[PDB]
Amino acid sequence: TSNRRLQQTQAQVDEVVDIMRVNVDKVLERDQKLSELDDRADALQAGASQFETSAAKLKRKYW
Amino acid sequence: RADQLADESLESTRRMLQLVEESKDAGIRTLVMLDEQGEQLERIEEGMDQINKDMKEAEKNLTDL
Amino acid sequence: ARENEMDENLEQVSGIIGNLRHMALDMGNEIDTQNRQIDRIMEKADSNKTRIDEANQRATKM
Amino acid sequence: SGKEAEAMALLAEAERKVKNSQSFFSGLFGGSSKIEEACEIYARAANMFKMAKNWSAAGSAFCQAAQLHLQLQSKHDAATCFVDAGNAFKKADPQEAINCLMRAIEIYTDMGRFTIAAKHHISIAEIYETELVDIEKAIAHYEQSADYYKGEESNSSANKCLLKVAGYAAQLEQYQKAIDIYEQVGTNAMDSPLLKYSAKDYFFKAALCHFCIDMLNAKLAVQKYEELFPAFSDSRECKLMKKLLEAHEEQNVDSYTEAVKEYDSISRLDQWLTTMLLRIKKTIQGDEEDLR
Amino acid sequence: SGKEAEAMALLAEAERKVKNSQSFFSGLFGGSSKIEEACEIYARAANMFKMAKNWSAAGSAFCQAAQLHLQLQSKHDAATCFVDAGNAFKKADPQEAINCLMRAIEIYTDMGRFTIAAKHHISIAEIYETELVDIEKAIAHYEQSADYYKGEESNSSANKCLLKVAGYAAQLEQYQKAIDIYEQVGTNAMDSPLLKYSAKDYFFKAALCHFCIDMLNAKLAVQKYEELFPAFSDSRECKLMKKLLEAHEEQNVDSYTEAVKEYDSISRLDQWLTTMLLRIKKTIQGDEEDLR
Amino acid sequence: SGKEAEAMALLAEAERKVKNSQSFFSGLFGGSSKIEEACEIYARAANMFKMAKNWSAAGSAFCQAAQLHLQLQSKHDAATCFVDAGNAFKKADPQEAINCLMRAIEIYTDMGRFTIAAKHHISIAEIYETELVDIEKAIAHYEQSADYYKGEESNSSANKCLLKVAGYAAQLEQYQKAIDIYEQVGTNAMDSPLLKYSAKDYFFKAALCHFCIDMLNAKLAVQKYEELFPAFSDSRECKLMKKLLEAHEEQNVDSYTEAVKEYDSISRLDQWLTTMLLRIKKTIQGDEEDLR
Amino acid sequence: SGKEAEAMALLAEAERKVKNSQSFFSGLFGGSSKIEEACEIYARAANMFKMAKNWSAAGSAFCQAAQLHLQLQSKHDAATCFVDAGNAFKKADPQEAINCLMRAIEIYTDMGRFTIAAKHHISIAEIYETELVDIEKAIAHYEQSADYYKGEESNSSANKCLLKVAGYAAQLEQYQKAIDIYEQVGTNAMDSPLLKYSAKDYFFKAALCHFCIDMLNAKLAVQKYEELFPAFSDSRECKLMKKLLEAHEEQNVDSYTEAVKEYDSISRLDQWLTTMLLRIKKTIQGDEEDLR
Amino acid sequence: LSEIETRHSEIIKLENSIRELHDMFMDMAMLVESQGEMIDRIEYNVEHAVDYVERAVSDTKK
Repeated sequence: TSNRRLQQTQAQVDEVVDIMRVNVDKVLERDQKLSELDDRADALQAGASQFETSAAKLKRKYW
Repeated sequence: RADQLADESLESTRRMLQLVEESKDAGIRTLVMLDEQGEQLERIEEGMDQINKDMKEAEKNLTDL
Repeated sequence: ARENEMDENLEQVSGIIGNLRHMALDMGNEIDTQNRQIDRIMEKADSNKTRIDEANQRATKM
Repeated sequence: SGKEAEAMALLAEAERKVKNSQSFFSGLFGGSSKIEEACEIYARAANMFKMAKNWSAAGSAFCQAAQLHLQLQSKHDAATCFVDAGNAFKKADPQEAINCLMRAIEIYTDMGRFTIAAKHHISIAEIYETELVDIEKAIAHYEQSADYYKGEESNSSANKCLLKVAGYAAQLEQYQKAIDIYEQVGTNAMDSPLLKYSAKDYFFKAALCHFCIDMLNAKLAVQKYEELFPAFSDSRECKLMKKLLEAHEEQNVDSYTEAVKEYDSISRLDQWLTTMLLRIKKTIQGDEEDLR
Repeated sequence: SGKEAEAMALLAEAERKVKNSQSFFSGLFGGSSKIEEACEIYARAANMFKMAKNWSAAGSAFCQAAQLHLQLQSKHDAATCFVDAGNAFKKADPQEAINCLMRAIEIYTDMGRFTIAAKHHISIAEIYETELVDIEKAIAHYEQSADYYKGEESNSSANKCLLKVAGYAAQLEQYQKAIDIYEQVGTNAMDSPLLKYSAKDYFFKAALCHFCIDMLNAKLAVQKYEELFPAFSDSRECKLMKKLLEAHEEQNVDSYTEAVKEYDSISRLDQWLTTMLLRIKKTIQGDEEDLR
Repeated sequence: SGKEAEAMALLAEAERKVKNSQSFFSGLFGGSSKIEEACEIYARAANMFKMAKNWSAAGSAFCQAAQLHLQLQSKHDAATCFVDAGNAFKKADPQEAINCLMRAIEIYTDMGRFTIAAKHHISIAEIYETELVDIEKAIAHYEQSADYYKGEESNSSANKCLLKVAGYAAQLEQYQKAIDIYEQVGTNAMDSPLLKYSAKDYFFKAALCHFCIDMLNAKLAVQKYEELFPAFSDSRECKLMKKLLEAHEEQNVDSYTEAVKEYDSISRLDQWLTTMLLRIKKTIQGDEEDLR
Repeated sequence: SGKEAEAMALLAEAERKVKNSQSFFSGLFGGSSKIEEACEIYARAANMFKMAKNWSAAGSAFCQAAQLHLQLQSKHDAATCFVDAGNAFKKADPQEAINCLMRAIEIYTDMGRFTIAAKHHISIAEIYETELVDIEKAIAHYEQSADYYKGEESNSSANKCLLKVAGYAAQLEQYQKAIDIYEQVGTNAMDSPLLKYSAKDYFFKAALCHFCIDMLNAKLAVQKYEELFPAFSDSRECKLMKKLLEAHEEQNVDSYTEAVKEYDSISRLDQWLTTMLLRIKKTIQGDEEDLR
Repeated sequence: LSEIETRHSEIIKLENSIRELHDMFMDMAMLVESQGEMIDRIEYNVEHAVDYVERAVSDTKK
């Protein structure tokens, strides 16, 4: 309503940036945590798809 | 100049909220999207377990192999 | 009507930022829960690869 | 692309798996299978087309490879390559895309996973929105998919499906259906700390759905019912837009565009919300010709 | 739903697994099991009800299937389908929901995972908040669950559990319990760069918990103790609300609603914070009748 | 580092796997393999260099270990340790980094996963941007990688790749290529609720790409075509920057820096956008010497 | 807790695995192991203490169970339960916590995963910050851990480690070390669209590290070097705080608190930044006693 | 003059502040969706490898 109630908001948007100055760090790290979890959980498939296949290859003398 | 400044301040304060009502709907978009990823992250945690335990018994059965 | 709406916008602007921090504060918290939640998935999907990699040769030579 | 269509699709990808020894033989072996050998050599065969960007000939080789595991009666090993045809035919004939994905669903139904099935019920509905434009068929796919998410407890991710089945039903004049979805979303939105400030966006769409031909006169009975639970959704001016719109509904129909002129400036409305107001703007001119 | 209740629940899902050859036989085999065959055919049987949306008959088939693996004494294969009944009976009889989930916990206890157990101790407490409204039973489930999160080092996700056990204890007149949780959260909140600007929201609830019948007179002794560590939580006006409320506590009781009129406008208070002020507003009228 | 280069790389990591019994023997066994024993003892051998931070000698042991599974003709078990050399040689000779990652791609091509391949096509392009600075080679890697993301339906993550192939093509004077990418991003950006307020950033780059030597005179024909779909991108002043720049293009060339003086203050421009305006600022002085 | 300390820790959890048949026997079997039976019955034994909240007796049973797989020479199966003791002894004797986690590292070193190792090098450093307060030992753990993240390409998550090793080195008077970390973070921060507006926070700490006893006179040579690359970090008033602080460094030492009075109001400084200014405020009084 | 020239030239500092704030959300709301597809290609990728082990766990105990 004047200069003083502006400087409420002027300090308040300064908090929102800061708060978000923390927030861009946390949202960044999980980016690279998943993009490396891509290679873990897809080698997990080709580790498991190769596995059974070798256990489809292990079903001998079953009779 | 004085009247103009007020006029300038009008198109200032108009685009001021129009920058910051604009910041709100992206603020609410991430909150819908982040919480939606929570149950994306929930299925992987539950899945990993069954992704491990059912899979895990097969390691115990290796003595049969 | 000029200095009125400057107030009447900065009244409703401060009616947004008192909410806009609010909603951005949970966003600063909701990620923190998920960073722990990926972290449970992280080492376990690291273990589940290592267990199967032990078991592959125990199904390859078998 | 990539050394002459990837060796002209590997010279038809090793002579189209022919000389498979009839692909059926019971003389020597009675307990063996060359069909299992025919899996990888014909799944690799489909893979070479995507290097050559021949998606039409790609999924045609996935489906028989998907038929091959169905011939070997391994269930899951067929399903994950039907979808590799369904992902293939999206940049191809979409009618072949949707039914191959539809054939992929019934394997996942009796498998034990509806999450995968509900993911493809919205993937088949993505095709109905973009290429084969048939909206009411996509309605039954979203409505089926949201039943799977509610069956698997994901009440948050159900809504992102369940909004669009209410979204497309709005312009298809199926309001009294869609007016319940926005109500049951918003009633289940105010109760949570997450989605609380999003909840006022839903009830504004919900009150907007009270404009069939009826209950614009009982708009007061709408908004008093919208007063009831969520404390005017803490009295956002988006609902105050409707409040001045109530007394607008009788007279001064030129102020309709004036009412949104002070709203489209402060918040750029989208093409959904534009048409829904414009169809009201057609009906409010019936009050104009009544005044004459 | 889905071709006549999914073939009327698959015509009772293949004659209710009968002709299992007594489901017990020691003549031919002494080292085999048809019980393992009875697992999938009866776990698929429970799955067909969720297509027909018969959740009451769904989990009744999960529990015997969960009893099946318990009959086969296989660890890690009974527990994951107790919860599939516990997820089933939520849109059904909730007393059958909570104890089947309760039976699912003790398998996960001696398994090696408390994260899974603490997830269901709040899932059983979700039922106590919504359908079978019994608050103090939910208190012991949240308080037990937070012990598991602290045992597994997740101090961040412990609090989201541990707030609600302090939240519901507030209106249950268990302040001196709950006044320590908000203190130990906020003391462990100011020390981190995360949660630092959230920490002022806790101490305002914590000072609000100093209004049992006592220590509203020693509110100065509260807030000087709240002065002590976090530098007035960098002096937010939310604590300045309490500062003018201190001198309010003696006289001019009509200014209580005036004090929140300048606060509910700037920040829309919720139904928790409304009642906690209103119960103070009842007790502050005891100072009004003392003045007479 | 870590007890004398980790025991001086474990004293060359157990005598460089020698005494492998020729690493080939057909006398005793015809159906066994000491090569499989030579996998882990030589993959652990590469691992000890990263403790000693000898990345140049690290990946040299990964590649023969990657050759070892290729010798054993297990496909995927070789691929995941080529990349462990490719991750190793980044803080080493980058030409050995890029081709070992390039050898890792063709295993993932015929494997069934292009997501892993497109991740490394941008990883090899990360090396071309930082150490072996060769921009137009990185163009063909990004352009190939975006073809994989579009083939695997990830239209969102395709753009983060596809922007940079349009980004680096801008200063390489390949505008008419890059002018289509920013158009096809922005046309596919306005249609979504996500990326809608990001879309105005793209068309400003897209109209900026209409400054080859040509169509700065037809800038009006640019912006009327940019008027056409997205309603001036709800008329952001970033496009109004271009609007005053249109009449600027004839006379008063000193106002170019004045036009960005009122724009760099309100929004700090980056080094990409600086040079693109500056190369226009060179061409606009051709209009200055025409005026003489 | 939970039925009398979980049956008084299950009556010492099945008589402390005794009657293991000597836990060693070569008469009947030469190719079998009861040690593998002793794994689960003694890993479940450690699990029962966490239900009874006896963490001191919990990890004592994990370590011999971790010794048991080391006795069976299965590497990874021992490592994941050392950390279950390391997670156990955190609410116990921390010196037993840190070395058991330290014993868990060397298994993960030669395993092929440094991500898991770098996660525990900061977990062991969490104990050095909170309970066994020894800061310079935690410095070598963070500095070792950041070497693992840089070795595994995670340049973003390396910094969150690498800030704290520069953070604690600041009050330990190791400036010229720590002044390079904030420089190499901020130089590698301005080049990205992410972290760009965070980068001005680092250089303000970096210029603050130029106050050993020296280069406060050459603060102009600091800030002109800080002028050089990032265009005054687009001239934030946080650097303008340093600009008026330059002429402050000669005379009028009372204006130091006045300079932060206009800065702590607009931005509440933390206890790190408070002490670093206060230690300058001690050294600036040496200029006051020189003036006398 | 000076009663608003002092004031309005400080209002421009507020709009110069929110412009720093506005570009950070749109980059963040880009980045969450940019992560929101990596979280999809884990999801059904896990749902693959669950079944390959589920096909394994029935066969291995035989």
